[PDB]
Amino acid sequence: MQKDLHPKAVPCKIIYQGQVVMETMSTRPEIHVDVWSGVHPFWTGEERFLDTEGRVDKFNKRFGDSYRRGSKK
Amino acid sequence: KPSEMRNLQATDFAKEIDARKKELMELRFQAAAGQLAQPHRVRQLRREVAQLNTVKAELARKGEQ
Amino acid sequence: PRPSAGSHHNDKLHFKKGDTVIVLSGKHKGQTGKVLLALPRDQKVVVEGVNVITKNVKPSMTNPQGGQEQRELALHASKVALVDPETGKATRVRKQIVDGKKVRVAVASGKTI
Amino acid sequence: MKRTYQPNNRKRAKTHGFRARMKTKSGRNILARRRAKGRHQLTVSD
Amino acid sequence: SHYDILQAPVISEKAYSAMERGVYSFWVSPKATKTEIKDAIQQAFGVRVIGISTMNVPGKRKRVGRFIGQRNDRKKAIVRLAEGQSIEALAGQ
RNA sequence: UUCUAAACGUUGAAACAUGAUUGCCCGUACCGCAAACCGACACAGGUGUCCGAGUGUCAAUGCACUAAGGCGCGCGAGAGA
RNA sequence: UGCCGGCAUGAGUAACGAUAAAAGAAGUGAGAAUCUUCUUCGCCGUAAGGACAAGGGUUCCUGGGGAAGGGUCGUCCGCCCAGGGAAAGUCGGGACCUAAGGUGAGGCCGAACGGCGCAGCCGAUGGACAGCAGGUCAAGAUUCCUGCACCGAUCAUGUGGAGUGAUGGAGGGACGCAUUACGCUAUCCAAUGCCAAGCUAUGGCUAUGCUGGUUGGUACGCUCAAGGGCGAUCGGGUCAGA
RNA sequence: GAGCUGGAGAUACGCUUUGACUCGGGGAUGUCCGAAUGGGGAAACCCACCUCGUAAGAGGUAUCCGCAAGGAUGGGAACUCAGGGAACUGAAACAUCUCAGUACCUGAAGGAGAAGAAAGAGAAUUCGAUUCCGUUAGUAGCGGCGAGCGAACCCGGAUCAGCCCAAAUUCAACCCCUCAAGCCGAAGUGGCUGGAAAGCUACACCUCAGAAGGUGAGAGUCCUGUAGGCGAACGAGCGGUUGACUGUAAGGUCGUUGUUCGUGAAACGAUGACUGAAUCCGCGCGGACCACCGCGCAAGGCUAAAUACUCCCAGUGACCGAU
Repeated sequence: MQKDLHPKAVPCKIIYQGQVVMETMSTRPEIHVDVWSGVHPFWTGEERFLDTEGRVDKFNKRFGDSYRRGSKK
Repeated sequence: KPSEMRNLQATDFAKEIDARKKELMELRFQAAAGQLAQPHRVRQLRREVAQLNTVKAELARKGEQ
Repeated sequence: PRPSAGSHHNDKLHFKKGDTVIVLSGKHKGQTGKVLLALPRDQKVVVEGVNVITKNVKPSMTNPQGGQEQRELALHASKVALVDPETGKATRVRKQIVDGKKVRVAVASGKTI
Repeated sequence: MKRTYQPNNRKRAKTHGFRARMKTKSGRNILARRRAKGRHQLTVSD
Repeated sequence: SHYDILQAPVISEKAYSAMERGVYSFWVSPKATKTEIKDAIQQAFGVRVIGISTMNVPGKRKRVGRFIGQRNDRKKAIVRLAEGQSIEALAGQ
């Protein structure tokens, strides 16, 4: 709700569960971790169909400078 | 009554309610109303303008469209 | 409720107002069934069959007397119906004259009233 | 002295009283967690 | 309308015992206020009303041993009536 | 009762005296620091608000008793090892 | 050593509840000790009074019957049964303002749910009466009878003869603690002040020995302001209370 | 159908045989709350402000998207995913793990959405559109190398059907055809112990229709079903020729999730910052790479049919029996 980025976003997956110094060599490792996270982009923008305020993204402005909807600022 | 206003729009029945439904409420009372008389001549003529205000908002809807 | 009726007889027996019949099923066999109104949807019927005895009190109302005639019991139809004669041949057949309200013609040995 | 509750239920109106599960959308299903979810009537109007 | 509020008496023993000067007690509708209950009792019956009252009185029908059975709310409208409309016979004693 | 802009405003808009006129539905009855409201029940539990006669007594709401008022409380007698 | 349903036995003993006295005449009838008409007793009476606060919702009544309940029971209940009883322009909600906090389209951000917040509504006990005492049945009262206050109110005439519309800054309603008295009656107390219903073999007195009973706001006065703060016609805010 | 409106079946009151009494379908008075939303906002309750108007009172007030109206958001018992994410247990305890992506949260629409026509599976030098179960393979692998999870190679049917971003659908006549009120539906009786016995006995009739059942003792000749077939006004419902429309514009490295693969002796979904090359006999991989073959080509979706579901309407089962 004017929270997540208008584009496509990242959240709703992503966990961890890595080890601690041991990657197949001398002694079979334990485990030690098994938890949650998530990712989000950034700001800066102008206009596209349906104005409200602005959230945009990161990897959504770089080449995101063609598929407009009516702007020229 | 009867079904005579199936062909009469001109506000005459406008005060038709004032007829029997004026002092039959004075016969709808307790005692000296009708226990052994003709008890039925109350809400047996109280649908006198009810179920008759149908096709009155589905017929009388004749305004101009 | 006082389970009597005999409403487990199923409402399709045709009977109405005004008719002359006999009886069976026992108890009497000497009783010309007749007149009556019947009660579709749960039916009461006694005719002069069973001579009850059921004294009502005698308050200060109007009754003061008792009686000993005309009163409820049980036993619906299923005795001896139809046939001006007495037995054999059904009757539920009806002229192609509509008027189900009182269609009149019965079976071969039937009557039209 | 003070019991553990006592009368006056304002926080069972505009919070947890009939129509107060919209303020908390995922409470609407909670409101609907004993009506459109399983048998039984409700618990706010006896 | 001019009549579609007026509805029934009140019948009491201390009515025309305490309700003789002219005052009655009516039997209105759940609709309180007062900008209807009056001109109802104002027409071809030669009786005029003013000084209306309106009160309340609930119901209470706790009958079965358990508790299943109750209310009816309902109201009434006392009024007043000064010198100007006595009786000349009608339907009330 | 403290102050007005567009506009409103010159013969009428409002503040004045007066006859006339108004505050709508709900409670306004019961016990109420109360065996009847919460303690599994009419169990010797329970906290707010207003008055609060009296002589006597430094004051005294401690302390005796009558108002008004509440009242013998969910019992009764004997013999009372 | 289960679970419910019923019968159990602890057994007829312990116990009837705070040990804060009661007898009786008489109503009634089914007999009456705890009802009722009542003279005597005593416990509380800053109470175990009456009203307001929460509550129970059917308490209160016209009363009515034991199946059962009030841990005796009973002709008492607020058990159970129909009806009756809390009459509004000013005591009560809102609309006129508000601290915790909740919420608030846009928005500040969050994986969604959402958290929160600008213009806001709420949320309170809260700022807001301009009548007091009498006449009231079965129960209700400042709404019902009487002398009585009107805040702004519904129209129109008569000094005004011309003013006025927003969130307001005002003066101020915006009060912390404690002391001292410089004020005060209802209410209370001095009763023979006013008028007396009248007095007891008690012994004793009939008279300065004696039961009891007698004001209220609307109103306003060098016989109500006891007591606390100086008032007005000329010029300007060397630039904002948008 | 002609009679009486559900349990305190309610006595009464009242209406009949060209429509009282029950009703089939297309509509309507529709109170406070539900999205309900004038405001208050603790379901049954208090306010402004404009249209109306015999002095009273009648027409209504809330956000989002083509924006200037309007259209939509409500509550849902099991069907797909997605944001979604632990966990007691086991390994005889015991962080990789099994549960798994499971409990729960949140978003969507139809009662169908979900994969489903492609830079493809296979492997003799074959085969096309997803899924399910049938058989394999319970194989290969995985793996504190531990319990354990577990495809592809050969198989069945429902189905073995076309096209999408820059060079069909909408009202209707007719309809095989469904939906409740409803229409008829068969064919003999006497006597006893006794409640009329369908038990003892006696004979005919009914037959494509002889399942449950009510009327005091199990009845085909008392009756409702079953075989034979019908029903309009309203509409859907599976529709058949056609009228008002026009049916052909990214690989990769490092850190990792999945997949059977706990990740390492392996390409393949994709992300955290970096590379937008190839650009056609060029390009994607056969489980890293060399050599040769095999097939498919940036680029966006539709695909009904079965697989998996179970609110309702007939009918159906070697169950219970009203703790």
